[PDB]
Amino acid sequence: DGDYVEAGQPLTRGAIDPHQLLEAKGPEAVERYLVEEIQKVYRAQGVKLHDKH
Amino acid sequence: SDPVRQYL
Amino acid sequence: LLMGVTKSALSTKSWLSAASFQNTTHVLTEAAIAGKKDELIGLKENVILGRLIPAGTGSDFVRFTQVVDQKTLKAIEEARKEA
Amino acid sequence: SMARPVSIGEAVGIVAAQSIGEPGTQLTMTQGLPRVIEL
Amino acid sequence: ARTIRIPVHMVETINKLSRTARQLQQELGREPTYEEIAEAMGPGWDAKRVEETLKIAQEPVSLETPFYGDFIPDEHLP
Amino acid sequence: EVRKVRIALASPEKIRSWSYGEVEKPETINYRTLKPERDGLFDERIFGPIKDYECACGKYKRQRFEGKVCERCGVEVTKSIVRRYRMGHIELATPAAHIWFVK
Amino acid sequence: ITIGIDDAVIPEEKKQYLEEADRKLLQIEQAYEMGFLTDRERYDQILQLWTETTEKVTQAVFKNFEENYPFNPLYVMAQSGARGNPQQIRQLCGLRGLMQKPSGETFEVPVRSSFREGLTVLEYFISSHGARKGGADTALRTADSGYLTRKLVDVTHE
Amino acid sequence: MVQVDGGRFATSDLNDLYRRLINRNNRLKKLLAQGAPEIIIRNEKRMLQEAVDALLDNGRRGAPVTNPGSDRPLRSLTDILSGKQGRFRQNLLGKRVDYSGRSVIVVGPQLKLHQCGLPKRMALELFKPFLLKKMEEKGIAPNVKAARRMLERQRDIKDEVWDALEEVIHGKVVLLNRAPTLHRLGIQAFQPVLVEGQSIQLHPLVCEAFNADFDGDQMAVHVPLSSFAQAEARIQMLSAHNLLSPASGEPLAKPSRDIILGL
Amino acid sequence: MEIKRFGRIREVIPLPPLTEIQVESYRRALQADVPPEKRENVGIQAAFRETFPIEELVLDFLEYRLGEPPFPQDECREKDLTYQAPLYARLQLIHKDTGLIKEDEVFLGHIPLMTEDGSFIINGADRVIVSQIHRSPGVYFTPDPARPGRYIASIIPLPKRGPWIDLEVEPNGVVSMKVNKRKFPLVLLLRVLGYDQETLARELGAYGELVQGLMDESVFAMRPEEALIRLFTLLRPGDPPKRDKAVAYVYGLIADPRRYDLGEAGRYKAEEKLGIRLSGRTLARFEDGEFKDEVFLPTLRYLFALTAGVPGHEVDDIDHLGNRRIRTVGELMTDQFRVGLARLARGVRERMLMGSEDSLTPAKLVNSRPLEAAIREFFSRSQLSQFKDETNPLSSLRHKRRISALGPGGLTRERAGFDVRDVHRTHYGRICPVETPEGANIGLITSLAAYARVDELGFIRTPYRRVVGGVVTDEVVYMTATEEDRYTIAQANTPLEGNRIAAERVVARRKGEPVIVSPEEVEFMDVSPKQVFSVNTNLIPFLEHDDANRALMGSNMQTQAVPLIRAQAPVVMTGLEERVVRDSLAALYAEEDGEVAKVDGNRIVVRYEDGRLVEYPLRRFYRSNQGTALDQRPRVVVGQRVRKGDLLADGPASENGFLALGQNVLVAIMPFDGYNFEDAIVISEELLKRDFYTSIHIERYEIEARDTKLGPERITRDIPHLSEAALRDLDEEGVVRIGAEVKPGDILVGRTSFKGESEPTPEERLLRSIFGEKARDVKDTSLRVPPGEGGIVVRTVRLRRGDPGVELKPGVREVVRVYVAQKRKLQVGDKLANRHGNKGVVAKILPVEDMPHLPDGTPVDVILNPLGVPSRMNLGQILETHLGLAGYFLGQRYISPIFDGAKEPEIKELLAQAFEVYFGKRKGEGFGVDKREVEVLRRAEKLGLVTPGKTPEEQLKELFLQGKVVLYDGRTGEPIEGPIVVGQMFIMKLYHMVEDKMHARSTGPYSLITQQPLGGKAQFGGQRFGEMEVWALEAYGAAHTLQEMLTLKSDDIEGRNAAYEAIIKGEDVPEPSVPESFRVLVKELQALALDVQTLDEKDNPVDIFEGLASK
Amino acid sequence: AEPGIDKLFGMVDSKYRLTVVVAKRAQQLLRHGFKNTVLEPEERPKMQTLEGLFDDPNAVTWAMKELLTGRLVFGENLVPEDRLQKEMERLYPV
DNA sequence: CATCAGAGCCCCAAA
DNA sequence: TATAATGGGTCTGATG
RNA sequence: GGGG
Ligand SMILES: [Mg+2]
Ligand SMILES: [Zn+2]
Repeated sequence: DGDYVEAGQPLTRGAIDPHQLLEAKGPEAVERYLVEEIQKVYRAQGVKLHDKH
Repeated sequence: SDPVRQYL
Repeated sequence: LLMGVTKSALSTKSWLSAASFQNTTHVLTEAAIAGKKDELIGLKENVILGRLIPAGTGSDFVRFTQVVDQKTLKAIEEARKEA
Repeated sequence: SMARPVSIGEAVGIVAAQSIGEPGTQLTMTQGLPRVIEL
Repeated sequence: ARTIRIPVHMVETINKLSRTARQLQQELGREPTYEEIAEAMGPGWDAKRVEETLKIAQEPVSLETPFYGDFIPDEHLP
Repeated sequence: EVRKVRIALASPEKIRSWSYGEVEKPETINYRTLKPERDGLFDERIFGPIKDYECACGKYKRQRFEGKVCERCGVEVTKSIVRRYRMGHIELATPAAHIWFVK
Repeated sequence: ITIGIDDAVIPEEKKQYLEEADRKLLQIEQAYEMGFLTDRERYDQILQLWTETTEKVTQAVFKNFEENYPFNPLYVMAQSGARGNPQQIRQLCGLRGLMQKPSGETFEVPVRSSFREGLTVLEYFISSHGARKGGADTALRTADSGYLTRKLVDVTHE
Repeated sequence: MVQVDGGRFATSDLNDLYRRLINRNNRLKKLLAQGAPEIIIRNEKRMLQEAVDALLDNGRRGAPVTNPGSDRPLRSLTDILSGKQGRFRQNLLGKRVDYSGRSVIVVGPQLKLHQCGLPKRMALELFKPFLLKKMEEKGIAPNVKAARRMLERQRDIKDEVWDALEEVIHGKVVLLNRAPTLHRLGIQAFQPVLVEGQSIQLHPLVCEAFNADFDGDQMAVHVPLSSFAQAEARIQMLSAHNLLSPASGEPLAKPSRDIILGL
Repeated sequence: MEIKRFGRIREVIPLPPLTEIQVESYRRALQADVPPEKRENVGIQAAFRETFPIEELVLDFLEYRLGEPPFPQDECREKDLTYQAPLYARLQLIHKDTGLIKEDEVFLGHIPLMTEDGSFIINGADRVIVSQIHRSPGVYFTPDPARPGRYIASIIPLPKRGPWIDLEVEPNGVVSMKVNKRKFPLVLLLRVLGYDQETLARELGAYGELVQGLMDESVFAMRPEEALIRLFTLLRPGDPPKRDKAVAYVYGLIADPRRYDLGEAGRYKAEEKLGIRLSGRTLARFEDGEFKDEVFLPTLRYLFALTAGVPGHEVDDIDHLGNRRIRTVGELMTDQFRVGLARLARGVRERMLMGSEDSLTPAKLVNSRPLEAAIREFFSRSQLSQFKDETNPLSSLRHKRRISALGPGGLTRERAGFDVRDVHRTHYGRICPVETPEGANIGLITSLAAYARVDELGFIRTPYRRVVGGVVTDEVVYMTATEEDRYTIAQANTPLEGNRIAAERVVARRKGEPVIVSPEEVEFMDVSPKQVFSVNTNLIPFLEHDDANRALMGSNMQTQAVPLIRAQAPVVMTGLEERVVRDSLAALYAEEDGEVAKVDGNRIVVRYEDGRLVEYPLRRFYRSNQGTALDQRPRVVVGQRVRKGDLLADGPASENGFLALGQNVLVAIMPFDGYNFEDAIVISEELLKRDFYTSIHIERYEIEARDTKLGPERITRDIPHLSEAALRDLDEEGVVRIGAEVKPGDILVGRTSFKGESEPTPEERLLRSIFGEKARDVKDTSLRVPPGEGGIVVRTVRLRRGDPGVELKPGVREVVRVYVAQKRKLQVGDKLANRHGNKGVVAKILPVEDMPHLPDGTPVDVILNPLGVPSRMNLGQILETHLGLAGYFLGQRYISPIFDGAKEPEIKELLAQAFEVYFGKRKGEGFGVDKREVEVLRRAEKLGLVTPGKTPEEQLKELFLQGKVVLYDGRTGEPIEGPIVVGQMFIMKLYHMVEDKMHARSTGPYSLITQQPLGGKAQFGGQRFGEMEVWALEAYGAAHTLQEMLTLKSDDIEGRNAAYEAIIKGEDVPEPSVPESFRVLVKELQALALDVQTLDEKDNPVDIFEGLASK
Repeated sequence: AEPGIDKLFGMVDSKYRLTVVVAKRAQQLLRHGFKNTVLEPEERPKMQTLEGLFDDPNAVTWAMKELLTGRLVFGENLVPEDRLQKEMERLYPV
């Protein structure tokens, strides 16, 4: 309660809609989210996949 | 939408 | 704008690329109406035409490289020294 | 694949797609691939 | 009705062979041989002309029949 | 050298520019001779010779005759490869809408 | 290096860990027939118990190998990364574990046997629902991976 | 419209979609000249439309037209162009190819990293044109067309023929491919080592990239023709030149199974 | 030899006739061995009693009869004919205006007959009709997924005999009805039955939310006929609500036992679920003047009371094996028979109102054709009519007990999800949980459990023994998955002191779920562990020690065991290897007691006790569908006293009556220099010496000589432009002699054909006139051996137009068939496997001197790799080897029942006895212990295998009890540093052999339109370089290698011709031109009115047709 | 691995320019029957026939060996196209 | 809330 | 060529 | 319908 949020910071838990993120926080924010959120899946399986791909 | 039924 | 890979794949400049992917008719009707010229920039475009792809040995950066020995490079140097 | 600066002409895009796709078969548990597709 | 157009009188004869052969089959308990058909067809009909009439009465098969065309080698171009 | 590949709409005029003849009959090939029926879907009069450098009725049968159209049968003497390249056309009584642009 | 049936060394600590579970299990069934615990509470307590038991015998399987049989073929093939992982080795020597119902929820009764001791038909059958579900899943999924790879080649090829 | 073995005829579907249209067009030209009523002409014009639409994209609107006595929709122009079985994907982005074969793969522990075991029987057909020219140049036959007659009966083939093939394949590589090709290392170049027998011999270290074991897997062989194709295969696609994964950067050719067990 | 057998479970009833699911279904469908009066109204009969009578003149059906087959089974296989029977039908044409009756027996064509083993011969090829599994007809209540609180009622009838009807209760509180994708208040339909608002509150009445939420007033204000005309308009926009056009359509849709049919099972199900009696297999009827209801209100009453909490109301599990039923061969065929009988009835009504309404016999009023077609169609084009799998006797036996959920009336590969492929708790005892494909079809194709039997309604039943109090009866009871769910069923191995349950706590099931219960509460006990699995799965010894994923592969690979000439049954069996040979009918037994008269390689003769001398001829070396050689060898000698059911001849893959899919080889589990790597297998060259893993294979080559408009083809010996060396093995006529070795390129049948206007082109005429000879009329078109084929000619068959009893298809003169055999030894590439899922390709064949041998000089046969065991988790092969080790020295074979076999103690006891034979002879034969055996023992001691401080004898025995032995490297003589597991294993040679798969092409056939190479080895095809392989070359940046793949090596007609001429001349390949498949793309776009243009950089069009397309 | 591949990758800025150089030079040799080779007889690649040691027919093998020596110069715009095809057809007849 | 377009690769024998 | 005959027989996601 |  009474905390300080960024424009585009999750308030509920769960996945973020990247289109709501693009409008709120912009291109770089979305590109960061997509790369990290995808990598979270491959790392879980034990797949070393370089980010640049 | 059915040619036979239309002509009939 | 943010598009998924399918919508982004179909929205590309090359109709040869998009037609060969998905929604073949939709891609072709809108292309024909607009009289789209495909510049053959990507790889699928050149694979459909059977051209040397613009990558690897095909890249324009390395495709024109010439080879010549010194016993020959210097044999053509003198014939082009006087007239 | 060579631990050195990439050569000009490398079909980077295609490599990136094969790199992301090949591990795809072994993705169990949106949780798992479905989540990769959702992104 | 035929992808290979047949003169309307020849169609009449092809149909006639058909109605005749079915008649025979229905009073023989089996499919009639070419001889039995030439017999019923009447005078001027030998087994040879029954066979030849069926040979030209054969309608073409589709190349896209699940594909059947994939197994046909092109003989024309060297 | 090829460098671009344009795609656009063919006018009825151009669709006739390509065409080598009008297919007037639904006939395919002759049931006796197995040869292409006249003004049918496989007529050599239109789409070209079936045999390399030879007209239908065999009047001209060699490459000493290239581009000549036989007067008895009306078939050009050229490479029979053109049967893959030569367009024909059907002149419609009334116009019909191209379904791709409707649906 | 060979594989003999005796190389699936059943750790002596197994009998104990089962006994401790059969009694910790009999206490959570008191609370259930005594009304203390609800049905959701019972199921969740039992499942936490046996996954915890499973970890205890997998430790025991590997500790028994390292301390006593450091050159046991199964241990050596797993340790070196030549073949097998802890959970497969656990199924050869310790116990099979808990198996899935067709729906997706766990069975409350676990397969107590290992492949060395040999499963009962009902143990063998209960485990069939899980195997079959993984094969179906592996099949319907291979299709979507391929489709995904094609979209990716198609968006990046240039 | 071609005659098959059995003398029977096999015809493309497009002809029956054209005959459909030409009948309806011709009957319309006749119905117009004969001044038929409105209800008749409009019914004919509708059918003419519906014939044009079965020819360009059969099934899109209304019922798909079908040859009688079979529920198979006829193969319209659209159907030919599109889908996985369509023209683009099945014939332009991927073709079948000459100078290629497949066979069962078998482990070849004795192979150098850049090598594979290629059955001499496969190598003969795959390099057949090369083998003819070499046979004429040595003298094992007098003209290339006689040499091809020699290799046509398995008995007529002599011993010096197999020594000619060895001269032929010298220094040149062949491509090995296992399906599915999930990444570029599904195709790798190899110096072929001629072997008796039927099976292809694979190097144990390349089995991980191919995901090939020996429970029955087969692999495709491909012969790079041109000097350019040979140069690309030997420099860029040689197994020994591709040791690190392109995705992670980690080693791909690396000890596994028995190799690790021994060490 | 001695056959020790383990197991303490006493199996009462034995396995049922394993092919009855086929044999019984069809015999019941046909009833040819039943006198017409006595026929029940089912199958073929029921079809006739549904299509007839025909109401115009009224034609009627009296009886049918089946004749005797025109040709014997062997003669149908031989002549490519269908083994079938003539079908006649006695009909009578009753003129419903005069009363005239002309009767006659009309020929309706032939019906294919099922052979003794439950298979079919369609066009001389054996075929099997795979049973289908589908959702049972009946009423089903399933919960709404969009609306958690409400449910949905569904009324499913038999496939293509009625529409699916759904009764969703829309957001509004009156109940809706969705039929044929329309929707409308069920209120209107209910009025048509004659329902009055009082009978809704009176019959229903209890849910004023629903009983009274359904009754709407605008609908009730109209008579049963007034509403029947309202709904006929709510479902056919266009037809004019006539009161004889509405009662014709609706009656036929819902009340007519000719278009709508709840099956005989659908009746029972709906009766039980709703607790009513259904008079007919149909939802409504037309009685006394109007429509009387039967199902609509019972259903509605149930659906409502299950939006409360009313007893008995429960949703249905549509995957329960009480709600899914099997459609056997009889029902599958009868359904196509009912379809080809309704078309014949259509042509009857069309001839009955045009012709001569009084001049009509039944004969010229019935055209069989639409019935011959439908039947011929089910057997040749159906997805359930499969080319028979007769690789070995077990292949066909498994094929016939297979169950498919796909096909006409079932699912579709893409139409099926997770729910249908799951193992349902009710599969237990009915559908094997292991037997199923790996891959796309997983869970869609399955196998009938061993003791399972399909009942008359089509539900699978499994046997259970009755427990009363604590006494188990020998009484057996077959149950459906619905009956089963009412009982606590104990497990098969529950301890029994005689007929009493010996145990205080017994392991049971209650509605599939596992429960620990006391013997008081036990009602039924399992009959055996065999009743839970398939037949293949029941053939895997030590199954209880194997991972399911690997037991599946071992089940399926048995179907692929090629019959071997020295085949032998496994050393470790499960006790089914005899019933399988018996029921597959590949072997030959004694009909009654008697003595054997003569015995020969061709025939056996048996002087039976009845005096009658019977002569059984023996299938000798007949080609099967997959080309394995089916061959029956004699197993009795002249004068042998044979009792009833005694073995007279072994079938293929049979040894003295036991299934013999492979061989018992001496195996050694140990890495071997890499030739063992990743599942490959190493084998001793000794196996080829004693012709182990050698199998015969027969291939048939066929050629036609037909009439042409250019001349007649001729099967001559006079082939042009040839030499006598090429024709040396051809007879007078031009056919290769029986017994000749043919290799690739060899002529099998000489043939000539005339050429066309290809009548030698001048540069050819000039060549021939130079060489003296003159161009010949005909050309060589003979049948040659294809690449990689060959063998010994064993039979030739000539059939000509004109010879007696033969007539070919139109235009064909003669047809010749040449059968070539090849004795196939094992070779590098051939695939082997055991019953546990261990499969591998022979990678190396070592000479006997390199094989790892035992200390007494015995070399091993096979060298498997231990790395294939831990991850796979198929330890059954490990036990199989240990018990195989004992049997090697004791000279025994064991029967170890599934889940009830030999256990480790027992095995150790045999190994100890065996150690005496392996080592006991040694220590009296004048030999002590070996130096290197001691060295190995020094390392075994460090490995915790042996007890320190015991003599070498006690320590070797300790290793022997663990199955390990001392093993010497054959290349060095030094011992393998450790003791290695060695013993006998049963391994099969699988149908996948390199000789079948090796293929290579330089150039060959191209495809008609694309000009790309044909596919397939049979077409001498090219390999497909698909999308992913192009991606691979792109990723390598191999531009020129790819370009050559897309042009020169495929469809660049210019470049591909020019490339070849450069390579035979020694010139580097030319730069490619345009692929012909792109020109086809351009032209197919012009065909769509689209103008494609290839341009330069100055946007000026570039012609890729080289001027051949413009005028 | 190809003999000295690591040094060849060191000679070029992109690995694909190495393949182009090797391929074009390999073709320069095949068209001129190896007359233009910058190797001495002792350097010449050989293959062991049944008869004996003979020149390696594989021109690509030569191109690489020749490349390592340093007796080959490569680069974009060194000499006009056909000015080169003229004075090499002259120096080494076909 | 309806309509349309997608739904992995290569190989075999059959038809 | 002339009785009369007159209306048929799954599964998800994107876009209007 | 099998293979991987
Ligand atoms: Mg594999
Ligand atoms: Zn002419």
